[PDB]
Amino acid sequence: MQRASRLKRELHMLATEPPPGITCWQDKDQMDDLRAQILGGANTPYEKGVFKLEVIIPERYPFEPPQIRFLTPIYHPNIDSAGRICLDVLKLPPKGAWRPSLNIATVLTSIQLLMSEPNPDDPLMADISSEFKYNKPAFLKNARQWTEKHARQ
Amino acid sequence: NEAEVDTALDVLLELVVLNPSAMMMNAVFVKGILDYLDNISPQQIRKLFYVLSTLAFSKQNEASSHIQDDMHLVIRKQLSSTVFKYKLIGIIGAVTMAGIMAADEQCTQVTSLLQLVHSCSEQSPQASALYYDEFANLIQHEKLDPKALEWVGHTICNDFQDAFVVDSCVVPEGDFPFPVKALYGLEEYDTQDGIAINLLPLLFSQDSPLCLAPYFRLLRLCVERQHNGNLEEIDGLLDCPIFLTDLEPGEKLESMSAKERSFMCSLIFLTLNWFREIVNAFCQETSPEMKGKVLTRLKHIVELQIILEKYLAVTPDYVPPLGNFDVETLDITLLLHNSHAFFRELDIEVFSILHCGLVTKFILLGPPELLFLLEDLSQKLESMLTFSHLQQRSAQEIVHCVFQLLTPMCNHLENIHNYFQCLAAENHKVQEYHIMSSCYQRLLQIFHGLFAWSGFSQPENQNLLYSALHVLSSRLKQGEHSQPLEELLSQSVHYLQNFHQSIPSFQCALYLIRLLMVILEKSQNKEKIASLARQFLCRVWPSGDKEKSNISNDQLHALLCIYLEHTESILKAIEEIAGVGVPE
Amino acid sequence: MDQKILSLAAEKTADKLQEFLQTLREGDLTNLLQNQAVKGKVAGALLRAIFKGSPCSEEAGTLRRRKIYTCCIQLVESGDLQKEIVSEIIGLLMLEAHHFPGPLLVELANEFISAVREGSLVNGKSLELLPIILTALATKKENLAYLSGEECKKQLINTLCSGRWDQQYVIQLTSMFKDVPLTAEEVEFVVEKALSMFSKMNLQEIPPLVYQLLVLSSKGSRKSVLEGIIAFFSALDKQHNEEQSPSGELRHVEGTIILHIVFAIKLDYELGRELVKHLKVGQQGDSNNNLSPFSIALLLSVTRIQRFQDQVLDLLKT
Repeated sequence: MQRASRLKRELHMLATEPPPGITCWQDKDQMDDLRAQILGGANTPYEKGVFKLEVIIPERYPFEPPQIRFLTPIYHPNIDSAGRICLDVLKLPPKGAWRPSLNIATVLTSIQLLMSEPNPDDPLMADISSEFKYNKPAFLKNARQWTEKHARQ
Repeated sequence: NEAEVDTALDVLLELVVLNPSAMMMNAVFVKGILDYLDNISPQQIRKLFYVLSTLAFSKQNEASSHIQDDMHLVIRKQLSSTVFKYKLIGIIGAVTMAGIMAADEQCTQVTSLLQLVHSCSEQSPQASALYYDEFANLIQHEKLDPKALEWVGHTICNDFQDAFVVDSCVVPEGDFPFPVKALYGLEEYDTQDGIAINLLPLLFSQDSPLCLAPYFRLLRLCVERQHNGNLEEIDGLLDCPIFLTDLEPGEKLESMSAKERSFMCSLIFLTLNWFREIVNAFCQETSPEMKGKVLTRLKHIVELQIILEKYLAVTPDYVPPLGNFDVETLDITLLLHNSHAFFRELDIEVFSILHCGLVTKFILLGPPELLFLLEDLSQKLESMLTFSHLQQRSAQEIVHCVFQLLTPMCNHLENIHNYFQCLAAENHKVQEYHIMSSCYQRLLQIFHGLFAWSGFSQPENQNLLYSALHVLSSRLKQGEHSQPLEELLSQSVHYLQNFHQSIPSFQCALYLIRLLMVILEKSQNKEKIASLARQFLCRVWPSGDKEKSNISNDQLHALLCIYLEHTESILKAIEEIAGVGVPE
Repeated sequence: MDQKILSLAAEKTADKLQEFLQTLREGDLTNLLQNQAVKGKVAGALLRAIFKGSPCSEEAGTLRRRKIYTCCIQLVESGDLQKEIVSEIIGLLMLEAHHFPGPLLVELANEFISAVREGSLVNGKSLELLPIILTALATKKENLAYLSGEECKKQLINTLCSGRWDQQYVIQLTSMFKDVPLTAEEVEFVVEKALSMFSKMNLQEIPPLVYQLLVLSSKGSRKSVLEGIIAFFSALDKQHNEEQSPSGELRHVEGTIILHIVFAIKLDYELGRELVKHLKVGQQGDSNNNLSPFSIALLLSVTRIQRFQDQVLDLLKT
């Protein structure tokens, strides 16, 4: 209800003026979930890759957070193989920081930011995190391989 | 204070049941309780955790599983204690939470916590004992998904049969000033076998064993949930010989109230607990050879009962301190002080055996096997209607199953005992006569406690009275269907009064007259009471030594408070008692 | 490397596990690091194997246990593992912390002391084990001489209190003293340190701090908690009035302080009496300088309890 209130505005908003390097539409297969695409950020190994994502809106959403996943997998410390997002903004209070002043565009901007700046503090992938911590070029190499293997046409 | 607390937590339970939702959002104060748990008793702690657990494990609110973590924290901290005071508390909390989250990550959390608990419990003996105990309690009470149970029970049986089961060698190694023997086996099981159990080498090595009984209970309950009631790989434990010293009554081993008297009294106490556990285990099973083995174990138990109350009359100071872990251990941390409190308390299905008909060896199931069953039911129903497993059962279902297993089944035992004492008075060896006299004393004691039950004051149990007193009227004649209350009273008392030819002792005489009194209060009719109490005052009551110890003082005080009151002319009855008091 | 130790532990203790433990002497660090990297259940299994195969009756296992203790201490904070593994490690360590002598646990206490003083403790979860160690020290009658374990505990806690704390880590510092068996001066120095820490705090941090200060005040240490909070907020409101010569935030604080002080005196029917006795101007009749706006607000939020009501409302009147 307020779900649909947020949704009807965010639909047109993300269709017309989405964030930079981000797009999103009503998932043409689902029509209840949404299909997002984050274009590979510059100064990253994820360049030359259009990372698809599934976005689930819970029914109480301005109050709940969304639930995003990377459909196009990513070799990231904080994003696991499945595409989970261990981010505070997708979590509730004091655990996380979700509130309705944020929205789909804000969290997608946060994800695009994370893709350029991995979080060494909240790792889903502890070994990729240690690699990004100490051996930067190996991490960047494996990430660019992962990008050109899957994310490229 | 106490009652406040009690009631309050009752209420909270009612409230969460009433509406979990609204409570959910005031959960925070509930969590905030946990900083004040100094003043609470463990029974209260049990329900408290029940509360918090059922609160946490509502699937609709797992986002605020913060309380799950907080609980796991406090579990950890109170567990991590040299001091038993906090350790037991943690234990309890843990087990309760486990049972409550029990409705596959669910199973992983379950087994993780469980093995954690087991590890925390293991080294302290009473801790692990309690752990098994309450796990057994949880499992009998809850029908939970058997994954961690089929996981654990295959390890429990192996650890049991390597910790206690030993090859049937008569004397094991070890320095004993006590001749060790594979004793008290039922002897249908061949002695030269594998299955036999180590007791005295374990208790002397102490200066695992104490928890043996509840550990077997858990073994029983896990195999009874897997095989669904079958005890196929345990029949050897019903009948194996036990590694015991000479349990001959040691009157020659007197002037010996040192630590060895403690060893012997505690040893007899522990094997008594062991056999109590065995009879709790093999009661519900219907196999007749296993029933007859249970009969042999019942007589073994009453034999070791008389041996233990002897061994505690030897020295009255040497307490073998092992109470049940629910209510008794906190008050700390002559034969009657241990008979109900110290010893392991037994299961309500144990009375599936006394259905069998009496036999007589003085005149011609055993009479002493039935004496022990009835003596168990007597202490059980005076405890309940005035015990861990039995307290969870409401007293109504207790008196219900008593109406089925006693009243239509022990009517034949009371009639065979009427025929026994009629033949005994006609003749008028002695131990058979007195075991039958005490069997009859316990029968009428059970009847008195049965029909002195205050639940019959309530109106819904009058249908059970119209069934029970009608099946009593059925003993004089059948067909009098749908009788009046007072007529069924008249038939029941006309049935029970005729045993005033058979009653050998006076404790049985006072239980029979006060049984007639409590059935007769339901109703002019005071003439039957006065005349029948006068008949019992005027009968012989042959004077054995313990038979006249059954003529204790407050007993006659109660009999004469009945007779001199209910007799119509109380003052002329007093004149009669005075007239007959002079020629004594 | 692990499955051999699993097979050694599968049957019996201190006959083959010790023998293998005397093969692999170093490299437990990297072993446990790849262990937590791949699967933490294997780390728990290794820990069980280690503590069964390294009893502390023999003194070689005591040093393996001290090394691996320091290893887990550093990695659990620094090495960001999963949560369940971390909880498991902490539980295991708190379990096996009892099987030690005095001085080994005293040096573990000094480890944590120097660490919280200077060591940037990344998460501070390791402190959960500390009060277990203080408990084992208090209870262990294996007497020392530097003296009883309880007295070395007094020494270490006096050291910690007289020492400096972290801004972030005072919550957990006092959360530890929550469950300890303490005496008067123990709890006194705890609350005095946490008290003087107030002057270096954000204000959203004070409410649960005072909550925990009071649930610990419950032991014996009632008066001084309130007296200090009073003097603190008195000077605070004076300073704010002189600024006037974040008002809404300041109000929002004071309210929740008083709410939590209400629950406190709700649970303690004596707390309010000392509160009163601290405050009553009519010792003979001369005005004390103890009272304040916030003081009075606390009293009036209190009077809605059924016992103190009329008492307070008489006091204020006179």
